[PDB]
Amino acid sequence: PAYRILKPWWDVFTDYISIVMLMIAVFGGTLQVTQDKMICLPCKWVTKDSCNDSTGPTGIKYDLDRHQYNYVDAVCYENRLHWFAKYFPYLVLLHTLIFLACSNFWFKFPRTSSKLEHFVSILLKCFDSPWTTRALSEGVLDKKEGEQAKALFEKVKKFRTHVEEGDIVYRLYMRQTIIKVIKFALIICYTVYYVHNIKFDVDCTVDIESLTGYRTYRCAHPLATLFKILASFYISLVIFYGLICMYTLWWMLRRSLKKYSFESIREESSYSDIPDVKNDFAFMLHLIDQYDPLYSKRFAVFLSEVSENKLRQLNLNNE
Amino acid sequence: PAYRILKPWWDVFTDYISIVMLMIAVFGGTLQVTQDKMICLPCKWVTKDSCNDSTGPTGIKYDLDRHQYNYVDAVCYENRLHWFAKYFPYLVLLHTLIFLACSNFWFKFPRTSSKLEHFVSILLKCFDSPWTTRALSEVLDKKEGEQAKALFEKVKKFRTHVEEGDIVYRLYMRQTIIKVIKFALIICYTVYYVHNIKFDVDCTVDIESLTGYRTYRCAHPLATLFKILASFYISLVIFYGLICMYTLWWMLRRSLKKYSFESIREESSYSDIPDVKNDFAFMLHLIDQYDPLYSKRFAVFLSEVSENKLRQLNLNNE
Amino acid sequence: PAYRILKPWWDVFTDYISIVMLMIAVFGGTLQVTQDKMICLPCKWVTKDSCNDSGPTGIKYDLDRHQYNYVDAVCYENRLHWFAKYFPYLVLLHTLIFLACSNFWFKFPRTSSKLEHFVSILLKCFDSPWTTRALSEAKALFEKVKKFRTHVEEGDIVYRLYMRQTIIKVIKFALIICYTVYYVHNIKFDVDCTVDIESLTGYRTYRCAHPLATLFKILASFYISLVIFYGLICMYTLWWMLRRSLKKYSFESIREESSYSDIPDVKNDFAFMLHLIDQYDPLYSKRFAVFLSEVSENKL
Amino acid sequence: PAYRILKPWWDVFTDYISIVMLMIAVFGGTLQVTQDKMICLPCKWVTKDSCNDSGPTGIKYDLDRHQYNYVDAVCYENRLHWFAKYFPYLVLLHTLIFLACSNFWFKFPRTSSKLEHFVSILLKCFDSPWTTRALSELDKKEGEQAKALFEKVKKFRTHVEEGDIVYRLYMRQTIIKVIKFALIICYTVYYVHNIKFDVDCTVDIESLTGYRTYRCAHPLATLFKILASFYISLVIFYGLICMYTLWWMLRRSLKKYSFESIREESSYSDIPDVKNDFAFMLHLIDQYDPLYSKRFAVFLSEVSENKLRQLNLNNE
Amino acid sequence: PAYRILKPWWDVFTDYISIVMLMIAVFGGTLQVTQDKMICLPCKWVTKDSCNDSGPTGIKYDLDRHQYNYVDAVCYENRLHWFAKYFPYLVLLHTLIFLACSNFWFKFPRTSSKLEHFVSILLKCFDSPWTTRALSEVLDKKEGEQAKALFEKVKKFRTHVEEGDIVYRLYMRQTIIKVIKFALIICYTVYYVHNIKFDVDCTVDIESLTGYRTYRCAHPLATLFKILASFYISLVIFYGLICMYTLWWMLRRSLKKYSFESIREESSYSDIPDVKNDFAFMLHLIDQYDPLYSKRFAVFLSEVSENKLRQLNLNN
Amino acid sequence: AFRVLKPWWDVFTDYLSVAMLMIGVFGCTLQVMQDKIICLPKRVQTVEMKGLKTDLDLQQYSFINQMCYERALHWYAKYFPYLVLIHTLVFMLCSNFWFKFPGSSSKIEHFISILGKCFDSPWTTRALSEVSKKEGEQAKALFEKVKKFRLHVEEGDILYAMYVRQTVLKVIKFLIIIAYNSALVSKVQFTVDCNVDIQDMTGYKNFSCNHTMAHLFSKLSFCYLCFVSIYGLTCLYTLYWLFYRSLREYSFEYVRQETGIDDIPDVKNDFAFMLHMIDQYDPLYSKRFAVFLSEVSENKLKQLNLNNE
Ligand SMILES: CCCCCCCC/C=C/CCCCCCCC(=O)OC[C@H](COP(=O)(O)OCCN)OC(=O)CCCCCCC/C=C/CCCCCCCC
Ligand SMILES: CCCCCCCC/C=C\CCCCCCCC(=O)OC[C@H](COP(=O)(O)OCCN)OC(=O)CCCCCCC/C=C/CCCCCCCC
Ligand SMILES: CCCCCCCC/C=C\CCCCCCCC(=O)OC[C@H](COP(=O)(O)OCCN)OC(=O)CCCCCCC/C=C/CCCCCCCC
Repeated sequence: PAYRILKPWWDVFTDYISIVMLMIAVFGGTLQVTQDKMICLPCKWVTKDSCNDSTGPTGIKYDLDRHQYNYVDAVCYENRLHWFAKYFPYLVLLHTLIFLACSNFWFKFPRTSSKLEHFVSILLKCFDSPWTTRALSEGVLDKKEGEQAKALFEKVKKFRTHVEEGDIVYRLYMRQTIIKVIKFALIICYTVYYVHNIKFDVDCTVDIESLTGYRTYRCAHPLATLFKILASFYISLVIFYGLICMYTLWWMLRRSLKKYSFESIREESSYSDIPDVKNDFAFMLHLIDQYDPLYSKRFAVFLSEVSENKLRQLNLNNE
Repeated sequence: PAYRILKPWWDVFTDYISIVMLMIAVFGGTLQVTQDKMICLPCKWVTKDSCNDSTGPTGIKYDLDRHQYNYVDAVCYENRLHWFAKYFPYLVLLHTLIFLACSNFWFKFPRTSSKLEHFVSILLKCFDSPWTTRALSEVLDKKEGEQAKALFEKVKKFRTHVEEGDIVYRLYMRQTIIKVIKFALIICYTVYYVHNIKFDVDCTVDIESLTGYRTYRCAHPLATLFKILASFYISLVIFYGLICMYTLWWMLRRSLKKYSFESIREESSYSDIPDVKNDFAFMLHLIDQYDPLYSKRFAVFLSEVSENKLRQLNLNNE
Repeated sequence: PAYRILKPWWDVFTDYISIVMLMIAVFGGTLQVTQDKMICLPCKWVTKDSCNDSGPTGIKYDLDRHQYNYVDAVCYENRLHWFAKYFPYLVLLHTLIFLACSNFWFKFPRTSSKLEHFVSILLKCFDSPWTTRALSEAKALFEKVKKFRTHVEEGDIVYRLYMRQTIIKVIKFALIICYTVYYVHNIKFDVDCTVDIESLTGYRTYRCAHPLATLFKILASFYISLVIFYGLICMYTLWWMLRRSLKKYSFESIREESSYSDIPDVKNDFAFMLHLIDQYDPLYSKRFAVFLSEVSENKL
Repeated sequence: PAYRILKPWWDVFTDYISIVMLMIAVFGGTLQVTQDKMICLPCKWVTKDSCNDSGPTGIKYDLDRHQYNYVDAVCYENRLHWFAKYFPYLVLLHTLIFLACSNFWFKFPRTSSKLEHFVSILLKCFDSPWTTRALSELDKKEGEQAKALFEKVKKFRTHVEEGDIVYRLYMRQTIIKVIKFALIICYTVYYVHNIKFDVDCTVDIESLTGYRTYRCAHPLATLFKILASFYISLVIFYGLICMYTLWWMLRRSLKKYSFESIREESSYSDIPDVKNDFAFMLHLIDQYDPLYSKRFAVFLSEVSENKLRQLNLNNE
Repeated sequence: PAYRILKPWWDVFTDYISIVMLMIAVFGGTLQVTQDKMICLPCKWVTKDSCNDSGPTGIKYDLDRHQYNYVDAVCYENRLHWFAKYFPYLVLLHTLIFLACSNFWFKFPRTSSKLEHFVSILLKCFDSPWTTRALSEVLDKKEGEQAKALFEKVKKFRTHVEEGDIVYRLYMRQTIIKVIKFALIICYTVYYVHNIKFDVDCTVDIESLTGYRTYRCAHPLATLFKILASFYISLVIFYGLICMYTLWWMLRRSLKKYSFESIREESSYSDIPDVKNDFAFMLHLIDQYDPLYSKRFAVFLSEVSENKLRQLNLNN
Repeated sequence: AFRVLKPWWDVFTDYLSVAMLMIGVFGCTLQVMQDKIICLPKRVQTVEMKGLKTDLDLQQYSFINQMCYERALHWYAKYFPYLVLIHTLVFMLCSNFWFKFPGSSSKIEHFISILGKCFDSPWTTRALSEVSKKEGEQAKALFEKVKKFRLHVEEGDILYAMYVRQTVLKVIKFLIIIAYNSALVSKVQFTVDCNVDIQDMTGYKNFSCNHTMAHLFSKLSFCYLCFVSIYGLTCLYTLYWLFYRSLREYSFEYVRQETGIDDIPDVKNDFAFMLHMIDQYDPLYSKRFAVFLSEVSENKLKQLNLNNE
């Protein structure tokens, strides 16, 4: 909704990457429920628990029913197929759900959500307020608009007193970033390590000779190359997500987001009384700067006592 | 919503082509997921690992189980069928998603999305301003004059804010360049590999120990369908190429970072409208491509002569 | 949409015919994707590459299930007529091109801007209170109307695009009817395939049954009927755009009925869309006449 | 939407019936797509080109699975009745024709324009506070809106009485619906008994299979019979609604509406007896809610206009 | 929509119950369409049209796959009970009829107009700025005109709706139908739920085509179609109980007579009369939802509040 | 406003319930699959091995499959997702159980309305400035409103006890779910020894079967068990926070420590409980609403209004 201003380009990038990754997870999952199997053919000659591989050609007669073949397929699919090939889409879905929860935890946690909705509401309604344009242009003002202006000044002052005390939003954003980057590291490590176990040809030895007659079978996993390219695409997407995450971490740690200097806005306008806002307020103002500096520029006019003095004088003239 | 003013005919055409390409991508993907298979029959008589192709007739007894047939199909589909015939719809889906991302990165990047939204709001406010009619005529209420003065100041502030730097023009140029080179690569490799989607495939996978036959002849039933889904797709890309190429020419035939109000300042009495530049010039050129009337009635808010006229009219009403 | 009035009865009727054509195209497409196949059986006995047919006991063929599937696929690819295989895709393409022709008059930004300007000023005249006073017997609105008249009488691009769209929509109808009528008899239930897979199957000629042929028959016939309707509508549309000149509109009846007789004869694109207005409902045109006469402007 | 005011109980009843028949058409078409096969077994002993019907061991037919599929397809095409194969498609086509005939009232541009104008003026008369103030027997904006609204009503009344296109269109729609109901009931009642579970097919494919006559079971035949009975019941209800609608049109002249009770109740006793199309849309209004016509009728009497102009003169 | 006010807790409870029943109906219909069949195996030893049941090796029945399919289809058609076959369609039809009974109140044009007008004036009175001042006991020209128009519209609407009770009669009929259908549903479903058996002994006399007389069949979805049915029955019981309570709520008190003694005694406006009929019924429905709406509306119908409103309008 | 009265544990339990519902729906779609269990008879009649011919048709194999699915597979392995759906539906219904009560909803709405209108009151900032005109009349009216709230809410204790009842219901339901799921999670096995007596139909009596989705159902059951365990830990912390401090007694002495006026009393019952709710949400709301409780503060406001008039 109105939280788009609080989502910089990295957050939008991770939001879209997570959406595409969830699409990958859904596609792999429905293929795994639908058409995941292992066509297994027994090895007629065996040598030390291994296939021997030793006038027209004629087909090999295995004397197996269709249902014995299905039993062999199910047994070898359960036992000798690697766990990564079986549970890749569900692992991807779990990872993407945790990524989305980490990216949207501060929106749902009440202690940070209250501050965030307050900031978004008063900042947007300050942005569309007319007295902001009136003051930045430097008459007669409507009664309703004057009441809105004085109420917005008082609300901005009370919110500034309410928010600057703590740094809960900054700490939560920080922790979300480290959690996302360490999970990216773990995901890339284990996925790259286990991605080579998705193979087309799987040799299974499941000891079902009492039910079938053969012990070793040579199975073909049809969705092995498709799962391999899906896993490679997932690894590439996680790599992009992680690079964006380390960029966000470097942006957070390079400067001090707990300290805002309004020297750009205050020197540009005649108002040299705008204070250097600190803490959580400075953090979300830095986020808004990552979205658009105009919102911060038009909001800074509500933090100066000169502007409220002029507003009070004009309102006393109107009253 | 209100972004339709910033989409010229080429952008709308490319959006519709991308939608059609996505439709055929999901169609081919559904086919490839659900009925993509390969009917492989062994060649009973062979010569040097090749199919020799040599009283009512009786069927050839291959003595193969159904599961041996399934294994032969799976192996010769994995090993011998070309990768293009197997992953063409996924490639089309990936290319369509990349094209859509390139088209909508203009609106999704916050730095240019904020400027685009500000320009849309300012332009629509100037479009619906009653004073513009009077500005195009050559009495107003107190509310009308007050909002006209406020939107005049807003236009001045926006001009100061956006004209300083070109981020919208640079991103649009980069998106057009990326779309053009993507079209070039797509056309090249698709045209090169479209001849491998064949119905008949001779497969030789060496599974004699599991089946008994060396070489097999395989029918790929969807291949012909994929052919009519491939060449058609190529044609779409060709259109998506040429249109994009035209867009590139539109970004190079003239400097879009210098908008001239010469026609308006000659037609209208206001000769003091400045030659706006940079991102303001680029979005004004885009709006000119959409509808010249928006720019025509927006040009009266960039002149101080109209500001003096509005001030005198407001004082006359007062 | 916003142009709820610029679309006359032929436009909306053809739009609904296009919608029904599109849904039968989609139904046929899923029909061909999901269960479309053909069951092929060889002739065991032979007499010059045929079958002779010299209690009853079933005929053994010594064919595997996969040999039957191979025969099905090969005969479907080779000896089934391409119309019976790609009829729904052809219908879908034809309806997509029809919808593109119908909506290109809406999507082109120059024509879209002109149509939206006329629609906006027409609606704000329709809800204006002063037209009722004028008919019983807004100055900025009148100046806007005059400026729009000067803007829109410069060219007739909208009428030219409508004319071109009508010509494409009638010649495409002619081609569709010709080719579909000529090839609708190739959708047969029973076909004969002679594909020469004797080295893989042992048989040369097969009789195949196409289970979805008859449906693909009647749908095609159904499709033809719909196309005929479309063409007939388009036919009269051509008459509507050839009997009278739409680039010149006469306000004679309204200016004779109204007290003001100074309404000029409208020309060009303005005349064309006012003709569309008169086709939809004469009230809008009668009402927009009094926002054009300079005598009523002097009274305003 | 805005046309909900013009649709009486018969129209909304027919709309819900039609959407229900669309639901059963979609279900029948989906099942005809997915499981409309039949299982055909050859008759081992043929007697006069028929079936003789003359521990236990199974009968061996020496037929492959593909010969069975070929027999199934051939007998499904040839010896299954066309009703049992195309019942859902016919039901869909009939329901689409019903929908088109019911909604062609709202799509024909002349009648659609008249109906939209009528709805707009009725709704803005509903929103007008002066309409309630006059019936109870001055604000500037209220006076402007009022004067515009009475002039609007006079203009509409002069416009719409010219031709009864909408009433004739409704007559034609009801006649089309009732005759199509008659034809549907006739042919469906005749042909519903042809949907049988057990059929005998004789298709002469002895050259390819070896058997002449086959006994086939159609698994969807009983479900299709249930769906056909449901469709017949729905069409019977729709037809009875159409009989009542036609009797409503033929009971009294809908091109002649008298405000006699309305003007007798109210102080204004000069509300004219309107006729033709305006009378028709006002009769539909009375079918939906008599309050709409009750509050709209004050805009037609000359005494109400006289007192409106007197109050405007007092205000001005 | 706008009619959320008119739905009490029992109505929304039955709405959720009907949604859940529709969900299980869709699930059962999907299972029935996709994988409802029976696996029938012939009984080699037959005794009085029954199975004798007199290393190990399998029994060779000498039946093709298509003979097995024919046997399955014939014993599914002839010997499996109709309840097991058509339970999802029955629950779908019952849920549709219950939803139709619930929404026929909203769709019938006369009662739809009455409910819509009542809800519109109640929502504009609930959000009327004059109500806060009246409860707290000068006036803006626009606000004063709106308050005067609202008071006159409330008065004339009360006179319009007090004449007859059609909303209460429809609600009574709908509750009676919903409890009668609940009784019938419970009776027949309880009687026929025991026929859903997993093991069915079929005897269809297709010995001429198959070679066996009696077959034993497994109906795979029977047990599921058992428990779902039980679940369905449970839901119906809840539905019926709720409806029964609503029926009792109709009968313990006269719903066509409403007394404002809970408001006129507390407020200074003790001149409020007792409204009757449909107006009383919708006001009781509001009291079931929220008494605040009726309390804030109650000031707009007494004449002392009208006198004080006219005094405030004169003071401006 | 019903979001504000929801602490972090309630939103966490709601999201866990949503995830559990998703797991149940996925399990049901898993149960949609036709091929469920695959059975083979036991003791059937460079070393080269040969297959064992069971002499069974495809229909006999299907009959064996369905017989062993009905009479050998555990009921948990067949009806786990339906139980998950039922349990998550009951969990979701009882999540807002203290929300949906009529009197509870009325007092919650009154509290949030009073607190929100107090939050945009200028005189709250005026009194904060004093501690550290027309709006005076509005503050006097809001003081009478606070007194009306005290008379309307504090006489009852429905909210705290009902919340305790809902939390106890959640805790006991978590205990029962964990108990029977831990007891029956071992029944979801791959290999099942089916011993149906269909010897007169198929010729065999003992069968060995595999449940094809036994591994996936075991993973789903373990994921559901982990979700229920997290839900139970959250509800146990909720019970600990509910019972370790008496929510029938809110000591305003923490406000008294930094704010000089000592007249504000220690609220009891429902007022204290809902103030603890708002303290868990944002303690600034309570520390600001404290100044509207005193009577000498009202007297000072009356003095200011008398000076103004
Ligand atoms: C982790 C979350 C995952 C969410 C899962 C969603 C629900 C999953 C449950 C599915 C519900 C019912 C569908 C079951 C159908 C099973 C039929 C089946 O298995 O039959 C076996 C048989 C094997 O197929 P072959 O032709 O060998 O295919 C090999 C491919 N070369 O399949 C069939 O006969 C038909 C298969 C039915 C397919 C149904 C699913 C298809 C899904 C469509 C995919 C959408 C693609 C999107 C775009 C693709 C990229 C451009
Ligand atoms: C341009 C269209 C683009 C959209 C196309 C999307 C493709 C469909 C996506 C779903 C994939 C699932 C398809 C699985 C096919 C393979 C499974 C298989 O082997 O099926 C065997 C078997 C073949 O024989 P039967 O149909 O019994 O033949 C009886 C002769 N009358 O087929 C089936 O059982 C059906 C398979 C699943 C079908 C599900 C999809 C069908 C969609 C129905 C379309 C119409 C819906 C509404 C009807 C409108 C009213 C007329
Ligand atoms: C009120 C009535 C409404 C009726 C609407 C019904 C909608 C569906 C109608 C179309 C039917 C299509 C028939 C498809 C048959 C295709 C061939 C066939 O028999 O498929 C069997 C094959 C066996 O599974 P495999 O994946 O092979 O398992 C082993 C490998 N893992 O697949 C199936 O099980 C059925 C195939 C798809 C049919 C079902 C499609 C829609 C299913 C909807 C799921 C509903 C779940 C609801 C979730 C919540 C429940 C509380």
